[PDB]
Amino acid sequence: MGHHHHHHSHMAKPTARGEAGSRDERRALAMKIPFPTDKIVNLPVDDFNELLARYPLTESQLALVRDIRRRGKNKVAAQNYRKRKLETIVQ
Repeated sequence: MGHHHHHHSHMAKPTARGEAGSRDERRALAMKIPFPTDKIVNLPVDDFNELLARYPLTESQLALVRDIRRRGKNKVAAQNYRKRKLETIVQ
């Protein structure tokens, strides 16, 4: 009976990338964000609000964008950090 000799062709596509390997980058491509994480941080609240409304994002995606905005901004907050002290009782 039909001992049919099967055939398969071989292909090869080169994934030419140039990334630094940042944390938020993996967040974006996983939750499928159509705009860069750095832009989310560096843009002001005005442009940021429109940036969200312009792109087809879910409530979960928007939730991520709101966090990433803060994650990158926290690096600037490290310089703009409000210094204080809680009156600690020593022995």
